[PDB]
Amino acid sequence: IGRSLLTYGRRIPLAEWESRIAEVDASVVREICSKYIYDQCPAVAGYGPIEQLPDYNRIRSGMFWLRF
Amino acid sequence: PFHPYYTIKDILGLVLLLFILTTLTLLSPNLLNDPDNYIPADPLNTPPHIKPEW
Ligand SMILES: CCCCCCCCCCCCCCCCCC(=O)OC[C@H](COP(=O)([O-])OCC(O)COP(=O)([O-])OC[C@@H](COC(=O)CCCCCCCCCCCCCCCCC)OC(=O)CCCCCCCCCCCCCCCCC)OC(=O)CCCCCCCCCCCCCCCCC
Ligand SMILES: CCCCCCCC/C=C\CCCCCCCC(=O)OC[C@H](COP(=O)(O)OCCN)OC(=O)CCCCCCC/C=C/CCCCCCCC
Repeated sequence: IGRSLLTYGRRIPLAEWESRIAEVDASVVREICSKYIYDQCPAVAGYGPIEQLPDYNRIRSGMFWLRF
Repeated sequence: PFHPYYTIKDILGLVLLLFILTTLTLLSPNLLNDPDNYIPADPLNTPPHIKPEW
Protein backbone atom coordinates (compact mmCIF):
# COMPACT_ATOMS: atom_id res chain seq x y z
CA ILE A 1 0.00 0.00 0.00
CA GLY A 2 2.64 2.52 1.04
CA ARG A 3 5.05 1.95 -1.83
CA SER A 4 2.17 1.95 -4.33
CA LEU A 5 0.72 5.26 -3.17
CA LEU A 6 4.17 6.84 -3.44
CA THR A 7 5.12 5.44 -6.86
CA TYR A 8 1.84 5.04 -8.77
CA GLY A 9 -0.50 7.44 -6.98
CA ARG A 10 -2.93 4.57 -6.46
CA ARG A 11 -3.25 0.94 -5.42
CA ILE A 12 -3.28 -1.37 -8.45
CA PRO A 13 -5.48 -4.42 -7.73
CA LEU A 14 -4.42 -7.94 -8.61
CA ALA A 15 -7.22 -8.14 -11.20
CA GLU A 16 -5.67 -5.31 -13.21
CA TRP A 17 -2.27 -7.00 -13.03
CA GLU A 18 -3.84 -10.22 -14.32
CA SER A 19 -5.46 -8.37 -17.22
CA ARG A 20 -2.10 -6.78 -18.05
CA ILE A 21 -0.34 -10.15 -17.89
CA ALA A 22 -2.87 -11.83 -20.17
CA GLU A 23 -2.06 -9.47 -23.07
CA VAL A 24 1.63 -10.41 -23.40
CA ASP A 25 2.56 -12.79 -26.20
CA ALA A 26 5.74 -13.85 -27.99
CA SER A 27 5.38 -10.92 -30.41
CA VAL A 28 5.18 -8.44 -27.51
CA VAL A 29 8.24 -10.03 -25.89
CA ARG A 30 10.22 -9.85 -29.13
CA GLU A 31 9.25 -6.20 -29.64
CA ILE A 32 9.96 -4.93 -26.13
CA CYS A 33 13.16 -6.90 -25.56
CA SER A 34 14.39 -5.40 -28.83
CA LYS A 35 13.28 -1.99 -27.57
CA TYR A 36 15.48 -2.11 -24.46
CA ILE A 37 18.28 -4.69 -24.91
CA TYR A 38 19.29 -5.09 -28.55
CA ASP A 39 22.35 -3.10 -29.64
CA GLN A 40 22.69 -1.04 -26.46
CA CYS A 41 25.69 -0.04 -24.39
CA PRO A 42 25.76 -1.79 -20.99
CA ALA A 43 27.03 -0.85 -17.56
CA VAL A 44 29.38 -3.46 -16.07
CA ALA A 45 30.82 -4.03 -12.60
CA GLY A 46 33.21 -6.73 -11.45
CA TYR A 47 34.91 -7.65 -8.17
CA GLY A 48 37.27 -10.53 -7.51
CA PRO A 49 39.74 -12.50 -9.67
CA ILE A 50 38.41 -10.93 -12.85
CA GLU A 51 41.32 -11.27 -15.28
CA GLN A 52 39.09 -13.40 -17.52
CA LEU A 53 36.20 -10.93 -17.56
CA PRO A 54 35.99 -9.96 -21.25
CA ASP A 55 37.15 -6.59 -22.53
CA TYR A 56 34.54 -3.87 -22.85
CA ASN A 57 34.61 -3.89 -26.66
CA ARG A 58 34.12 -7.67 -26.60
CA ILE A 59 31.12 -7.20 -24.30
CA ARG A 60 29.62 -4.42 -26.42
CA SER A 61 29.94 -6.54 -29.56
CA GLY A 62 27.93 -9.25 -27.81
CA MET A 63 24.82 -7.05 -27.77
CA PHE A 64 24.03 -7.71 -31.44
CA TRP A 65 24.15 -10.54 -33.95
CA LEU A 66 25.76 -10.38 -37.38
CA ARG A 67 23.39 -13.00 -38.83
CA PHE A 68 20.23 -10.97 -38.16
CA PRO B 1 43.14 -9.54 -26.59
CA PHE B 2 44.32 -9.49 -30.19
CA HIS B 3 40.80 -8.92 -31.47
CA PRO B 4 39.59 -6.20 -32.04
CA TYR B 5 42.59 -3.99 -31.21
CA TYR B 6 45.47 -5.32 -33.29
CA THR B 7 43.19 -6.62 -36.05
CA ILE B 8 42.13 -3.08 -37.00
CA LYS B 9 45.65 -1.76 -36.32
CA ASP B 10 47.21 -4.22 -38.79
CA ILE B 11 44.44 -3.52 -41.31
CA LEU B 12 45.41 0.16 -41.13
CA GLY B 13 49.04 -0.78 -41.73
CA LEU B 14 48.03 -2.82 -44.77
CA VAL B 15 46.02 0.06 -46.23
CA LEU B 16 49.10 2.29 -45.92
CA LEU B 17 51.34 -0.29 -47.58
CA LEU B 18 48.89 -0.59 -50.47
CA PHE B 19 48.83 3.18 -50.99
CA ILE B 20 52.63 3.24 -51.23
CA LEU B 21 52.75 0.18 -53.48
CA THR B 22 50.16 1.60 -55.90
CA THR B 23 51.95 4.95 -56.14
CA LEU B 24 55.17 3.11 -56.87
CA THR B 25 53.49 0.87 -59.48
CA LEU B 26 51.52 3.51 -61.42
CA LEU B 27 52.92 6.99 -60.75
CA SER B 28 56.67 6.35 -60.81
CA PRO B 29 57.37 2.80 -62.04
CA ASN B 30 60.91 3.53 -63.30
CA LEU B 31 62.26 4.91 -60.01
CA LEU B 32 64.20 1.74 -59.07
CA ASN B 33 64.63 0.41 -62.61
CA ASP B 34 67.95 -0.41 -64.27
CA PRO B 35 68.50 0.25 -68.01
CA ASP B 36 71.30 -2.30 -68.46
CA ASN B 37 68.82 -5.16 -67.97
CA TYR B 38 66.86 -4.01 -71.05
CA ILE B 39 69.76 -5.25 -73.21
CA PRO B 40 69.71 -9.02 -73.79
CA ALA B 41 72.61 -11.18 -72.69
CA ASP B 42 75.96 -11.23 -74.49
CA PRO B 43 78.38 -13.91 -73.21
CA LEU B 44 81.38 -12.10 -74.77
CA ASN B 45 81.14 -8.66 -73.11
CA THR B 46 80.76 -7.52 -69.51
CA PRO B 47 79.54 -3.90 -69.33
CA PRO B 48 81.94 -1.29 -67.90
CA HIS B 49 79.77 -0.33 -64.90
CA ILE B 50 78.37 -3.15 -62.78
CA LYS B 51 75.67 -2.76 -60.14
CA PRO B 52 73.34 -5.36 -58.53
CA GLU B 53 69.84 -4.79 -57.19
CA TRP B 54 69.72 -2.28 -54.37
C1 LIG C 1 45.54 -12.14 -47.45
C2 LIG C 1 46.55 -11.26 -46.75
C3 LIG C 1 46.88 -11.76 -45.37
C4 LIG C 1 47.80 -10.86 -44.55
C5 LIG C 1 47.15 -9.55 -44.13
C6 LIG C 1 47.88 -8.87 -42.98
C7 LIG C 1 46.99 -8.03 -42.08
C8 LIG C 1 45.88 -8.81 -41.38
C9 LIG C 1 45.31 -8.11 -40.16
C10 LIG C 1 43.92 -8.56 -39.76
C11 LIG C 1 43.84 -9.96 -39.19
C12 LIG C 1 42.42 -10.39 -38.82
C13 LIG C 1 42.33 -11.80 -38.26
C14 LIG C 1 40.92 -12.39 -38.24
C15 LIG C 1 39.99 -11.86 -37.15
C16 LIG C 1 38.74 -12.72 -36.97
C17 LIG C 1 37.82 -12.28 -35.83
C18 LIG C 1 36.78 -13.31 -35.50
O1 LIG C 1 36.73 -14.41 -35.99
O2 LIG C 1 35.91 -12.87 -34.59
C19 LIG C 1 35.01 -13.83 -34.00
C20 LIG C 1 33.70 -13.13 -33.70
C21 LIG C 1 33.54 -12.86 -32.23
O3 LIG C 1 32.28 -13.44 -31.80
P1 LIG C 1 32.25 -14.63 -30.73
O4 LIG C 1 32.54 -14.07 -29.39
O5 LIG C 1 33.09 -15.73 -31.24
O6 LIG C 1 30.74 -15.15 -30.76
C22 LIG C 1 30.34 -16.14 -31.72
C23 LIG C 1 28.86 -16.00 -31.98
O7 LIG C 1 28.38 -17.17 -32.64
C24 LIG C 1 28.51 -14.79 -32.81
O8 LIG C 1 27.36 -15.07 -33.62
P2 LIG C 1 26.96 -14.09 -34.82
O9 LIG C 1 25.67 -14.54 -35.39
O10 LIG C 1 27.08 -12.69 -34.35
O11 LIG C 1 28.07 -14.36 -35.93
C25 LIG C 1 28.14 -15.64 -36.60
C26 LIG C 1 28.15 -15.43 -38.09
C27 LIG C 1 28.03 -13.98 -38.47
O12 LIG C 1 28.16 -13.88 -39.90
C28 LIG C 1 27.03 -13.91 -40.61
O13 LIG C 1 26.01 -14.38 -40.21
C29 LIG C 1 27.21 -13.28 -41.96
C30 LIG C 1 28.24 -12.16 -41.98
C31 LIG C 1 28.16 -11.27 -43.21
C32 LIG C 1 27.91 -12.01 -44.52
C33 LIG C 1 29.01 -12.96 -44.95
C34 LIG C 1 28.50 -14.10 -45.81
C35 LIG C 1 29.56 -14.95 -46.48
C36 LIG C 1 28.98 -16.19 -47.14
C37 LIG C 1 29.98 -17.02 -47.93
C38 LIG C 1 30.41 -16.41 -49.25
C39 LIG C 1 29.29 -16.27 -50.27
C40 LIG C 1 28.76 -14.84 -50.41
C41 LIG C 1 27.64 -14.68 -51.43
C42 LIG C 1 28.01 -15.13 -52.83
C43 LIG C 1 27.56 -16.54 -53.17
C44 LIG C 1 28.35 -17.18 -54.30
C45 LIG C 1 27.77 -18.50 -54.74
O14 LIG C 1 29.43 -15.92 -38.60
C46 LIG C 1 29.57 -17.24 -38.73
O15 LIG C 1 28.79 -18.05 -38.31
C47 LIG C 1 30.83 -17.58 -39.48
C48 LIG C 1 30.59 -17.85 -40.95
C49 LIG C 1 29.83 -16.74 -41.65
C50 LIG C 1 29.70 -16.93 -43.15
C51 LIG C 1 28.83 -18.11 -43.55
C52 LIG C 1 29.46 -19.00 -44.60
C53 LIG C 1 30.43 -20.03 -44.04
C54 LIG C 1 31.23 -20.75 -45.11
C55 LIG C 1 32.36 -19.92 -45.69
C56 LIG C 1 33.00 -20.51 -46.93
C57 LIG C 1 32.13 -20.44 -48.17
C58 LIG C 1 32.82 -20.93 -49.44
C59 LIG C 1 31.88 -21.14 -50.62
C60 LIG C 1 31.13 -19.90 -51.05
C61 LIG C 1 30.15 -20.13 -52.19
C62 LIG C 1 30.78 -20.60 -53.50
C63 LIG C 1 31.72 -19.59 -54.11
O16 LIG C 1 32.52 -13.93 -34.06
C64 LIG C 1 32.46 -14.57 -35.24
O17 LIG C 1 32.04 -15.69 -35.37
C65 LIG C 1 32.95 -13.72 -36.38
C66 LIG C 1 32.63 -14.35 -37.73
C67 LIG C 1 33.60 -13.96 -38.83
C68 LIG C 1 33.30 -14.63 -40.16
C69 LIG C 1 34.26 -14.27 -41.28
C70 LIG C 1 33.92 -14.92 -42.61
C71 LIG C 1 34.98 -14.71 -43.69
C72 LIG C 1 34.88 -15.67 -44.87
C73 LIG C 1 33.85 -15.29 -45.91
C74 LIG C 1 33.78 -16.24 -47.11
C75 LIG C 1 35.10 -16.41 -47.85
C76 LIG C 1 35.01 -17.26 -49.11
C77 LIG C 1 34.39 -16.57 -50.31
C78 LIG C 1 34.45 -17.40 -51.59
C79 LIG C 1 33.91 -16.72 -52.84
C80 LIG C 1 32.41 -16.46 -52.84
C81 LIG C 1 32.06 -15.07 -52.42
C1 LIG D 1 42.06 -6.25 -52.90
C2 LIG D 1 42.53 -4.87 -52.54
C3 LIG D 1 41.66 -4.20 -51.49
C4 LIG D 1 42.19 -2.85 -51.03
C5 LIG D 1 41.32 -2.14 -50.01
C6 LIG D 1 41.66 -2.46 -48.56
C7 LIG D 1 41.60 -3.93 -48.20
C8 LIG D 1 41.56 -4.21 -46.71
C9 LIG D 1 40.27 -3.76 -46.04
C10 LIG D 1 39.94 -4.50 -44.75
C11 LIG D 1 39.54 -5.95 -44.96
C12 LIG D 1 39.18 -6.67 -43.67
C13 LIG D 1 39.03 -8.17 -43.81
C14 LIG D 1 38.95 -8.92 -42.49
C15 LIG D 1 37.65 -8.73 -41.72
C16 LIG D 1 37.66 -7.58 -40.73
C17 LIG D 1 36.37 -7.50 -39.92
C18 LIG D 1 36.33 -6.33 -38.98
O1 LIG D 1 37.20 -5.52 -38.85
O2 LIG D 1 35.17 -6.29 -38.31
C19 LIG D 1 35.03 -7.21 -37.20
C20 LIG D 1 33.77 -8.00 -37.40
C21 LIG D 1 33.60 -9.05 -36.33
O3 LIG D 1 32.43 -8.74 -35.55
P1 LIG D 1 32.48 -8.47 -33.97
O4 LIG D 1 31.68 -7.20 -33.73
O5 LIG D 1 33.86 -8.44 -33.46
O6 LIG D 1 31.65 -9.69 -33.31
C22 LIG D 1 30.20 -9.69 -33.27
C23 LIG D 1 29.69 -10.83 -32.44
N1 LIG D 1 28.23 -10.70 -32.20
O7 LIG D 1 33.88 -8.69 -38.68
C24 LIG D 1 32.75 -9.05 -39.30
O8 LIG D 1 31.92 -8.27 -39.69
C25 LIG D 1 32.65 -10.54 -39.42
C26 LIG D 1 31.50 -11.02 -40.29
C27 LIG D 1 31.88 -11.13 -41.76
C28 LIG D 1 32.09 -9.81 -42.46
C29 LIG D 1 32.44 -9.96 -43.92
C30 LIG D 1 33.78 -10.65 -44.14
C31 LIG D 1 34.39 -10.41 -45.51
C32 LIG D 1 33.66 -11.08 -46.66
C33 LIG D 1 32.33 -10.43 -47.03
C34 LIG D 1 32.03 -10.48 -48.51
C35 LIG D 1 31.91 -11.88 -49.07
C36 LIG D 1 32.28 -11.98 -50.54
C37 LIG D 1 33.78 -11.96 -50.79
C38 LIG D 1 34.16 -12.18 -52.25
C39 LIG D 1 35.64 -11.97 -52.55
C40 LIG D 1 36.00 -12.18 -54.01
C41 LIG D 1 35.69 -13.58 -54.51
